Amino acid sequence: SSDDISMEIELNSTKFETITGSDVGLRPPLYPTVSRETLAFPFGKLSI
Amino acid sequence: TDNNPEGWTLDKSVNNGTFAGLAENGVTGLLQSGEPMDFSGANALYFW
Repeated sequence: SSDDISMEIELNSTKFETITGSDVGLRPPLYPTVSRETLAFPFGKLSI
Repeated sequence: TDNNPEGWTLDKSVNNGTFAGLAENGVTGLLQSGEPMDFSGANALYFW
């Protein structure tokens, strides 16, 4: 699940697409496969 | 090209940007100026 999630802020005319492959080397695994376990994807101080 | 600290052009110019041992289209890892806290640095013993 490298580069799987990605924030893309739209400005008034432009946009800037970042991605967690460009941010986070910490990678929440789908194992704990046992049901209803939710995950997290922190973006540290996204200076737009 | 700018004095923005985080920007360091993503897979930069004319050279292909491949060592022959990375084997990805992804190199970048550029962003997130704030690294996590270090438990192997100078202040390691106090944190531990």
